[PDB]
Amino acid sequence: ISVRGLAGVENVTELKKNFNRHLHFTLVKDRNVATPRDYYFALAHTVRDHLVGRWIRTQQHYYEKDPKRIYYLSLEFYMGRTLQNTMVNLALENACDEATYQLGLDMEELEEIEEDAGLGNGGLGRLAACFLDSMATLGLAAYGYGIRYEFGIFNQKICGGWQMEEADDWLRYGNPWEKARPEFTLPVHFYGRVEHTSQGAKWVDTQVVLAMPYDTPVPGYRNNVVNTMRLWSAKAPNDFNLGYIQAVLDRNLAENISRVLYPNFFEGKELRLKQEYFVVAATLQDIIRRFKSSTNFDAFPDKVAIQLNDTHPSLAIPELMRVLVDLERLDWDKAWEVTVKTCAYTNHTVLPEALERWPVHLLETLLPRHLQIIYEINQRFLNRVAAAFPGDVDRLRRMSLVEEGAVKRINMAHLCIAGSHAVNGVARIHSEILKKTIFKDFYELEPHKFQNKTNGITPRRWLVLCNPGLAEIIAERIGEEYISDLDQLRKLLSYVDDEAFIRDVAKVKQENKLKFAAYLEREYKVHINPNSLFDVQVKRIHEYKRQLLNCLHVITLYNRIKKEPNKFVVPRTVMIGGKAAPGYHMAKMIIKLITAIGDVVNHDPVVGDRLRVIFLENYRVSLAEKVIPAADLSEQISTAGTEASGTGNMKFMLNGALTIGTMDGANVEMAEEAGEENFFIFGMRVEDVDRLDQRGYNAQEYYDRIPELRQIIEQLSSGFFSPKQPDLFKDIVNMLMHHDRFKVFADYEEYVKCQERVSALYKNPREWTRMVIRNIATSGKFSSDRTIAQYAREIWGVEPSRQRLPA
Amino acid sequence: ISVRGLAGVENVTELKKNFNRHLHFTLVKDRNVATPRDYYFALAHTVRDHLVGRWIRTQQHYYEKDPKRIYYLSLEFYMGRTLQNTMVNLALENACDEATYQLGLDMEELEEIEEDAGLGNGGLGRLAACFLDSMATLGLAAYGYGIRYEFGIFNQKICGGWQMEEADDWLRYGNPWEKARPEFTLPVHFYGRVEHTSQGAKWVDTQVVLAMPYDTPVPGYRNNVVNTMRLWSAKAPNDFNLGYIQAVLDRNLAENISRVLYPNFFEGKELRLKQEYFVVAATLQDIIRRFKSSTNFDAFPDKVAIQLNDTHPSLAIPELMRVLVDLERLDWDKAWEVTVKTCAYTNHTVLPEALERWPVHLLETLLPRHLQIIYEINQRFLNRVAAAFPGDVDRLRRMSLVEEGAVKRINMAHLCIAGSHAVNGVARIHSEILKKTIFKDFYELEPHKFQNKTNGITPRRWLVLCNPGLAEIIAERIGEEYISDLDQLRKLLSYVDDEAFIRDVAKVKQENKLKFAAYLEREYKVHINPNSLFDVQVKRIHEYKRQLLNCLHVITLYNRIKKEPNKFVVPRTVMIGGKAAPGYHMAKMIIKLITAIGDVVNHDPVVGDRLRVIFLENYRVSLAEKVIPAADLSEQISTAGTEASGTGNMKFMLNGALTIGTMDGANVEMAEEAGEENFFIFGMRVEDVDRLDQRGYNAQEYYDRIPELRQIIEQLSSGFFSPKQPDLFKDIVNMLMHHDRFKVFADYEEYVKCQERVSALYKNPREWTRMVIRNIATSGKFSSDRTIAQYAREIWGVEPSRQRLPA
Ligand SMILES: OC[C@H]1CNC[C@@H](O)[C@@H]1O
Ligand SMILES: OC[C@H]1CNC[C@@H](O)[C@@H]1O
Repeated sequence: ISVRGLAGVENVTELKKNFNRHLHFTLVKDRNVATPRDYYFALAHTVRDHLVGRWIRTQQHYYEKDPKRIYYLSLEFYMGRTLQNTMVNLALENACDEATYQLGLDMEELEEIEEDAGLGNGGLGRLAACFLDSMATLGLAAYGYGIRYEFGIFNQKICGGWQMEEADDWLRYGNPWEKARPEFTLPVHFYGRVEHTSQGAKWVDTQVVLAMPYDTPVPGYRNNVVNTMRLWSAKAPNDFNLGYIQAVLDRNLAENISRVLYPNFFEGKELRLKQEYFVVAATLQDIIRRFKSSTNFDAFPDKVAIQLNDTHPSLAIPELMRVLVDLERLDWDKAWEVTVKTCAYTNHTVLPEALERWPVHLLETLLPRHLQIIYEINQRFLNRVAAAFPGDVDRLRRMSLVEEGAVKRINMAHLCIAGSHAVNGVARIHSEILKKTIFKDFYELEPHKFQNKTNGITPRRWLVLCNPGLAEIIAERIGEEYISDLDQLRKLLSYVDDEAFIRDVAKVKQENKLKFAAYLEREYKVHINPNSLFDVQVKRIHEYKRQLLNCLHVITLYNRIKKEPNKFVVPRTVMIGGKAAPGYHMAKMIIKLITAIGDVVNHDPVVGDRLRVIFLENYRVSLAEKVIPAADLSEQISTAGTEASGTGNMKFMLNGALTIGTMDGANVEMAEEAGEENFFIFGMRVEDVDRLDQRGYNAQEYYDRIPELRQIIEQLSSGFFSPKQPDLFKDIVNMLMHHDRFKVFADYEEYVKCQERVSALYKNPREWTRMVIRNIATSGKFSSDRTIAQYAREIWGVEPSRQRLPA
Repeated sequence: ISVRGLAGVENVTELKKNFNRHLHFTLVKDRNVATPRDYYFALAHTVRDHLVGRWIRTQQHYYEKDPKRIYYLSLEFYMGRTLQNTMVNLALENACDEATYQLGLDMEELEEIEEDAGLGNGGLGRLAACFLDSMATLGLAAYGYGIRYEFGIFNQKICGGWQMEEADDWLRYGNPWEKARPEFTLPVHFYGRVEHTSQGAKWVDTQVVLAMPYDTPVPGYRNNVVNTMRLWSAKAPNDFNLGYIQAVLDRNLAENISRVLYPNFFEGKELRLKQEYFVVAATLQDIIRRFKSSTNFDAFPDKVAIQLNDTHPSLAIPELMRVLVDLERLDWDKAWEVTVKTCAYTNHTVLPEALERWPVHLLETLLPRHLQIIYEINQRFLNRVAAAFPGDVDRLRRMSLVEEGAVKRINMAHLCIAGSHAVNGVARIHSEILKKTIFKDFYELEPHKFQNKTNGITPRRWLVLCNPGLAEIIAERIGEEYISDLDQLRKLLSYVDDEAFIRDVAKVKQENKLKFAAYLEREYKVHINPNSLFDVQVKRIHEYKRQLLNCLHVITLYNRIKKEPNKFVVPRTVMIGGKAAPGYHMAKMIIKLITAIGDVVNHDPVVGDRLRVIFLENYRVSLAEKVIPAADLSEQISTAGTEASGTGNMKFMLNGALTIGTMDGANVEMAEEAGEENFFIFGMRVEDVDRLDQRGYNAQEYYDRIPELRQIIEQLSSGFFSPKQPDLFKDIVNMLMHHDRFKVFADYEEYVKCQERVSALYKNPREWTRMVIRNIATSGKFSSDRTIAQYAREIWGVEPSRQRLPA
């Protein structure tokens, strides 16, 4: 039927009978009482059965071959739905489609019933998810380790234009993909004290929390490789607190560790630290167990790589030291050599308020042995700084893992650099910034540590799965090899003047837009013109992402329409979506502003259907898979030097949207690949930002010289968008005028003018589409298969493989 | 192979391949890594598959036939293990035995891995479990409704002779028998306030807790009937408490409702009341839902029977009134007529401190509408008392549902009597006591309400399952019909002089004793002589059960041995087991005393192996199934008038033990059935107890006149059994001498002398066994099939059926 595999008579028949088996025996239902949910679950279990044989054989294969194992430690895995992805990677999609059709069911309908696994906040968690997909596809013996949160990222409800948070009870109906492994429960220790004795230190009088693993299969693309994601759940020991009733009820305290994912500004809360240690301690025991079945720890770095995703699992470094020194009785220097060689660290931001700095008094109480080890690491590290740069006393204080001040803190990023053989940023510009500024001192001491690994996205989920129409028209011309080798899309360059292809690309986009326009009316009763330019900015709500700069453009368009109503303008649907962190007042104000503009714009009779402002509620992976293929314009407009990479940008590029963006994060490499003529770049570069900070940013200057901007500010201040509460947006205006760290006004003019260029191109469908083809054609670099191949070869010391395991 | 069904070639082959299917696909295991637990789970799932077809067909059958539905409401269901019971009732035991043997596995070994479902304390909960079995066996459309406690009755550990409690984390490895039904979640309301309006009262500003059902199958004996036990689990709503993190963590508060089973003295704790209302509110919604699919509530009592097991679900009465009056808008008198006709109440004790009396101020806050309804019930009920007995002012205060005093209380038993068309005791003597004393006033007002339903036990679990050896030798002579018609055991009377049978009965007992003797050494490293008389008292530790009277006999034997060491005595193993409630100090002291006697007796060289005292740790259903078939002597020695029925007594009778007991509870009917000559009855009758209370019980009198008793007390006081802590047992001595409500000393002489009679009979194996045959032969009355047949006909108005549903 498509790129979605074969629907063989033997297979369809077999799928139908296993479906019916599961509905009967597994769900305990008859057809007369079954709901669409029961049908979803029956399909899920049928597809799951096809995984297990390969899953068992994969893990047996690693035991025999004993390859180097890669452990990817993250506190976030933003997986989304699993059903379709599993079908795609197993080549079962057409077969299941046929089998369900023959049972009289719509598969697409059943797919919508699946809950997102939302065990992440955004980019970091989605990166981990793409990475797992790519690692299985490239045949690496890799394991994702994290926490099985019982509540993922909150569901966002918009009420009166305000964000409301709702617990994401994703496990309510059960999770068919996971397998509880209560038999492999491990203990994790907290609190206690350190005893020194005849042969070394001993950590005693600890409280024990049990870590229970749950295993989820991670299938590679059509290679019969199925890797494991292991997520730990907190359980109280059976003698815990052991009137009687309270002791039993107080078990909840220990089990709170895995209850909820922390939303995205660093807050030093005890439960977060407990989560961080919990994942690290249980994971390392598992790592070591598996190594001992392979004791000379000299070979440890030959058999084990540990990748620290951000500083969240940074306690892996002193935990590994603790185990090697205190328990295995290795000498400090050998243990340290092993530790540095096995660990690598990925930095994910340059925003200072995101840097993890734990108060010493917290670590003192919770992890007293780990504090001692950290002090010792610091001492020996600073002795090395001192010898390399004698007399440089300020370097010593800058490089210290211990920050003095009001409260003493441990800098977890400094810990990670010292205890890892590799440190990488997530895009070229970001990795350069790391070496030039934030970690300049560390780079000078150990230049060899510092690398770049530009982020990527998986072409399975982010093309084949969410945009089958585009996947198919591409397959027609160049075949199917590109799915696991996205560089082949370059071959599409020879079709940029092909009138048939141009027509098809544009047709697929139109179908996508019509499909999404329908979804909006069906699920949210909101009306949109599907012939308008779909202008979309979807990502977390943050001041650095400048949803506010978008808001200023939108208002400019509205004000230009009201000034010259009978003048022609390219019609646009501007869609903005994303969650604000619960405590982030300003982000919550931006959402209210967006809806408030919509309230005015969407009901102005003069505007007509020429301009529409829609806030996309409850943005998440499943919604991303719907809007991204429908987008014409991708808004990637962070202040230059603030967005480490971005990954949403790459998803839009692959799906036929043109990009308006600053020279920030991966936008730089994206524009470099496609050619700048095929991108809408505007605004300050990093160097212009630095220049502005030196002179001093004065927002008033822009307000004074730009009349169109002045009008918008006065509209906001006077209550134009808030008639009942005239001063509603005083906080926003005040920040823009006096306290704007992200220089919204400084890029306003170039942004508005660049937007005019976008609109002019959209008037010429043929030339828009040819530029689109030029973007899709050069998106190959941004496959996570490329990213992971680079980690494997340049960091982990292993060779990827496209070789299939026997079915 | 036995009474355990056919092992057909077709069936064995099919069981083996489904076993392997489940191990592979369901457990995700290979044979090389599988533990015995995995094998247990693979067998459990294979057997479970055979239930579901019949389960679905049973429930479909009830929907079509629309019979009267029986709802059995209990806060306790003491189910034990399910695997063997399911095999037995499905006739799959020999087939699975063969199939597992051929896979190279020992089924008995796998059976021991299953955790007890310990969702009850003792007799009340086990009664509910036997009742469910019998109701399915008799083809009644019956449902067990309760709470899915995540922690059942605590595991008892004995440490230094002291009881320690350990959380019973029974769900740790999962429960293959249950099916979550998240789709049938119902809301339950707490707190709030009552508004009065134009058309009646309205309960508003409530907090909502969700009730999520879990369904467990209940198979009848070989009739293809599979009924449902539905257990509610508490879930927080998704907007609950909705900084953000705390709101999510505080969800635990609502979910604490179903966290833990309260152990067995009435404590008026809020969480217990919440549990009581939670089960009642969710259950009644389900009851009504199912009735509306059958609105004229006149027919409600024709289609619905609700059995209140004790006063724990007594809130069903005002809850049903609330729904009918406030929501369905029926007039008070019609609603009340419906309520009385649908509800029936079973009383389970005469001990005053066990009676549930809830403080008004608690109900005021938690259930304000229900309080109003209760006051109205009381008012109308007392108007009826006043008219029937004019001027009798003390009757009015005695009969009131509202008790005045320090705190105002609601008497839940008075509520149950007023709102039910039937009230029953659980044995003839108990039901007579109810009418003569505790509820005399109520019986005088409404004599027709009061009935008796003598308890019973299921012959499936308590003969076939736990004593296959005895089941088989019985089947040889009289066939298999007795399993579902236990009255047929009378036919064994014609074998009392049969030398072959006598030999077989005695052989089975010896095998049972040797089997248990081995278990003791294997699992607890304790040594016993299997040729000794197995003297066993197993049940909850309470002063009324008089484990202390047993302790006095044991010490008497020891002291008689030490006085005349070279004199011959019948060797005995005295085994005592049972849990003490966590707050019950005296019960905890009795356990310590038992172990303390063992400490002295078991290591006295002079005693030899003539006397042994063993405390049976962690008594529960699975342990009951092991010790009961091994017992020679059943100790049923409560003070006359305190044990409402007992059910352990009946289990021992069925399994070839002789009974030493008082004329209490069901002992009276047991001795009546077998003939008193075939029982060892001793001690005061109820009337002798009354006589002693009138004169005043003086323990000193017995101490003064009985030298052997004086010696024991002085041994206890001086520290004979506690050399390090001489005064350890001062509390026990003091209670016996001055504060003994249960007249231990008053029965001492007759008990010791009666025990001598037991020992004399044990010296004559042939005559012991002939008396044993006489007991087994007349145990038929005590089948729960008989009990349930009586409820069905005399209370619920339905006819039992032995007719098989199609396979
Ligand atoms: O590296 C993944 C993401 C982490 N947060 C900042 C983003 O720029 C980045 O793409
Ligand atoms: O009715 C079941 C049991 C309840 N508790 C007291 C016992 O005598 C009785 O058998």
